[PDB]
Amino acid sequence: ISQVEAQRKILEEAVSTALELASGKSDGAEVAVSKTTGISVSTRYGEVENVEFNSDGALGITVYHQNRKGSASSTDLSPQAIARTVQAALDIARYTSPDPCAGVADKELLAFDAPDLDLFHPAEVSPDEAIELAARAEQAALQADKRITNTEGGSFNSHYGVKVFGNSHGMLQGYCSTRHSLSSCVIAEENGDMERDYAYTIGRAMSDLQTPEWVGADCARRTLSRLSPRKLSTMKAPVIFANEVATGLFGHLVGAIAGGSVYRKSTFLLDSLGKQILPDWLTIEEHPHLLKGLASTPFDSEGVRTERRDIIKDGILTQWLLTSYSARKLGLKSTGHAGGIHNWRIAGQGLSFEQMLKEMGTGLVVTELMGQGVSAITGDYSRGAAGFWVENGEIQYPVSEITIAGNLKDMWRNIVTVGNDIETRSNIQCGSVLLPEMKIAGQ
Amino acid sequence: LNLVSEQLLAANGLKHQDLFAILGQLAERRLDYGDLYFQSSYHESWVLEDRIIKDGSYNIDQGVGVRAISGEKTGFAYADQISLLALEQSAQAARTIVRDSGDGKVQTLGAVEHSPLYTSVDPLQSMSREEKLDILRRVDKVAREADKRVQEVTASLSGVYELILVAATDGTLAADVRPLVRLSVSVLVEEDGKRERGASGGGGRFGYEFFLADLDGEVRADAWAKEAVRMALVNLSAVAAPAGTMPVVLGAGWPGVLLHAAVGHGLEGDFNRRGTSVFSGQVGELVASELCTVVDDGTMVDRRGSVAIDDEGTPGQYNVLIENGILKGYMQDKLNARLMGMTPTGNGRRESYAHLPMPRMTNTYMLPGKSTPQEIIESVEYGIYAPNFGGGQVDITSDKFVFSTSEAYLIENGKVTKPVKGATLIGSGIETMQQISMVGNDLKLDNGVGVCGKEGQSLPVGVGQPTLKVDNLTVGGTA
Amino acid sequence: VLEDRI
Ligand code: NA
Ligand code: NA
Ligand SMILES: [Zn+2]
Repeated sequence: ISQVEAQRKILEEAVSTALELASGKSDGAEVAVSKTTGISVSTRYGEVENVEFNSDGALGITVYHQNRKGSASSTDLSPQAIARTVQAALDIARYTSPDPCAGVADKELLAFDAPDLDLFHPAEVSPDEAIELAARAEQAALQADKRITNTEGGSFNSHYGVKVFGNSHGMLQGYCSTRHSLSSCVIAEENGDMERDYAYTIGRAMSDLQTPEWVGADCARRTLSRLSPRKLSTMKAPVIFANEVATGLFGHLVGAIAGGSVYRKSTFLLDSLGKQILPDWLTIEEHPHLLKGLASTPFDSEGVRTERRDIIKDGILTQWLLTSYSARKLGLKSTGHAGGIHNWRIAGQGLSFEQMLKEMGTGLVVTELMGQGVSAITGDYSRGAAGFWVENGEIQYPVSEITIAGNLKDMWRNIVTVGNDIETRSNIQCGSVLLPEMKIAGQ
Repeated sequence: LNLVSEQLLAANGLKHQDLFAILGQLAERRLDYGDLYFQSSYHESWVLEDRIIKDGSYNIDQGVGVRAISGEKTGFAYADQISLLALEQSAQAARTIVRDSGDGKVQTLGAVEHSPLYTSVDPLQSMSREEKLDILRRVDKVAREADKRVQEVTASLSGVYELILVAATDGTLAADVRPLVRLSVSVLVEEDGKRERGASGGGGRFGYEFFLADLDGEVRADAWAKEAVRMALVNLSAVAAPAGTMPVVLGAGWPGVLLHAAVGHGLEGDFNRRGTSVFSGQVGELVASELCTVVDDGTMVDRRGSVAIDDEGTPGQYNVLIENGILKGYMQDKLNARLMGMTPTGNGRRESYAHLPMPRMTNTYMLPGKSTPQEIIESVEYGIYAPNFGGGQVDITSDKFVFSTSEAYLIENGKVTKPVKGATLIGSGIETMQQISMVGNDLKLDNGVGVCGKEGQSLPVGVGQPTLKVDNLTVGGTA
Repeated sequence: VLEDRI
């Protein structure tokens, strides 16, 4: 707490120095600084493997003159280094072209008095204490079953951060945060076939984490479930996205409704504002000010206030996700989305995962996806998959070496239900999702 | 070495004897190895969009990274500055990996020569600012003139100038001066309310003058601007791809990223030392068709993927990994080479001073065979021709890879026919290599575009191959 | 994760 307070003072001063140096030679300027400190450790077969001490720092500035922009950055925060960085950005802005949508965020939208969201819960964890937590998690996994014949280790991370933002409208605000995580990953074998899986826990406070023994048990359960998979034959069938990949399915919406995509006409949802793109019972709630939230933030990367909004309400797309620049291109105002989204919440419609298997009856559950395979401009979707085949409402065997393909427009509009089995370790939080049909490629 | 030593050591108040002292602090503990890694870098970018020079940036970083190694174990600490105090603080944290005392016997520091693979001239200073921006302006003009359906063009120029120096307990003392430039082009086309995109570009380890040099009778930047438009128009016309298992003909160049995934990562020494790769213990076995010879080659003059020295000071090498189907060996760093009873190969790479090195690729490619590309296409009754790819992913434990096409066509009765939409291909790595039944006489490498990610560390790489045939592969279309 | 791209 004393180390972080010393860092915060240094960072606030660096921001103020950079803005004052820019002020006489520019119409506007934005400055961001950060410092992250902590430890990362790994184990192999319960013994220390790596011990890494982390210490990272950064200053960036953007300046504006005659609507021309220029940017520069440095990891050195000495007064002379800051002076050189400011001069470099000013020099660039002599040669870029006037662009009226560029500039500091609107004064009326800035978080001059930003809220305290309680993101900072420090722990004094020694390297040896960190190693023992990783070793306990890995050991619990390795001891679960004799088919576990190799390992990719235990891992523990604990870090604290400080961020300060300022601009030429007179905003200067900063906040501190912490993140701790514990994981393990092991390898099982059956008849020459090797499979690997992992488990983890994450939170802002150490006392929010699952035990090392819970992590190893979950790791082993997941890994053993993958053994002896089948490659399905080519077919059309219903598909459940298990909770852990259902969050990514909604995640593709972010790029499709980003202002940057909209003004460039590079999204398949260009003509969908105010239209029903999802089932009429589905609402996606954004909550940027949740205390301790994994993706909570008191202001965006341009200093703009963040707000409670229903991005989707009863299936209808209510707004774009805008920054200062994209808002100006569209004749609108920033929505506080510079740097991304800030905690999405989608409620379940009453069924457990088991009840969802029974409703589907026969079909595919996907638990892991690989590759890119999503077109921003058309919505076309084609990704590699692993999971389980389901028949008579029961899991029959694992599957792999298959793809699932369709189009996001059709997939989102025709969702059957969303489960109560909510994944709670991510930015976007939802349960498992049932779709009526996708094309499965295989044998 | 003398030039880099003056910039990284002398200018920061450091001498050769300070290196002795800090290596000695590490060697107070029972270690197999320790090293000091020094780096400075300068990055610039310029972006054209909406017919104007929209943006520019200038980014600086510098620092030192210090490792202490005992068998399987590494202690590591680093700082965003180069100074004696930063070295002492980093060494004293790193060495805590082992408590036991060592004998203190380090090897005397001593540099040796290596072959030069690229210029030491700074690309950021060697061309004027207006000449750089004229490259982007020309790309904009040529793309828009190529077809009336072109509505948007984004063109970017990027440059890096990097100095590195490494000193180790085994006596290694070495330095590199590393330039890297890149031109990227993206276009949007529109017709009757339908829109699609296309992209081109490349570069390597040299100045920006490369982009104004000749490519087959035209200025290189013009050729690439036209290629992004061609790509976008193919995509605009493309129909649904078929679904299922069928023959696939892969084009020369960047489609070599599938080799990089299906076998390259599988032959990195860290996975094989631990026993987690499907290729572990298989040296001397048939892991691919007898038509296949695959190399990793760090020695290629001027290439994006090359390494005059790697980040541990080992000069780049031509390494034969698979020869006529038979597995010959693995790519190494110093740690994994020792543990496997093998030798360094020139594959010890790190993203920066703030990251650990590990075994990593350089330029990975398949040698040419006897078939013509025409003969390969003519051999397929029904399948896909894929001359260009985007990106993808591999799981080396289960031996599964997944890559997405960026330009693809049906083959019907031995002829290329309809363009088809982007599809993801999936298969097993070893099974796929055993299914390669024809290898073309037309080897090329990518234009200088490759990025490889492993353990969160991104590196510049190259890939290549001739045209080749995979007899059965799963195609993730909808039709 | 092992990811490769242009
Ligand atoms: Na001013
Ligand atoms: Na040589
Ligand atoms: Zn790679």
